[PDB]
Amino acid sequence: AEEWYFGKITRRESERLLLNPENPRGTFLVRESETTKGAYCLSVSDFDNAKGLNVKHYKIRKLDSGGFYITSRTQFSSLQQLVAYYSKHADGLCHRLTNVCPT
Amino acid sequence: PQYEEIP
Repeated sequence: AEEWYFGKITRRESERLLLNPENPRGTFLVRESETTKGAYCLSVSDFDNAKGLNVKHYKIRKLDSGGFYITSRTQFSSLQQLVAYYSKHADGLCHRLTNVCPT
Repeated sequence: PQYEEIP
């Protein structure tokens, strides 16, 4: 894990950090959720033409069986597993993860 | 705040 876990940072800062125009699309980081306490979040930068650079945020909910998920069909025992999976194939994500955000 | 959901 490590590289990509940014800790307790705000939605505002993650966007500030992901909207850097030299970041490739699919740059990401995992933070804590400001809105839902106990849940994390995956902030991916995307580039739609017309809207320009933007950031999609996905909430990673945890189950008491000890697994994380964004969707329920796919569950992971580990947030590092989740990152690995979404790096290999987007499978619903706006873009597969390609890059651990700089800092 | 809005969050994306996988469809």
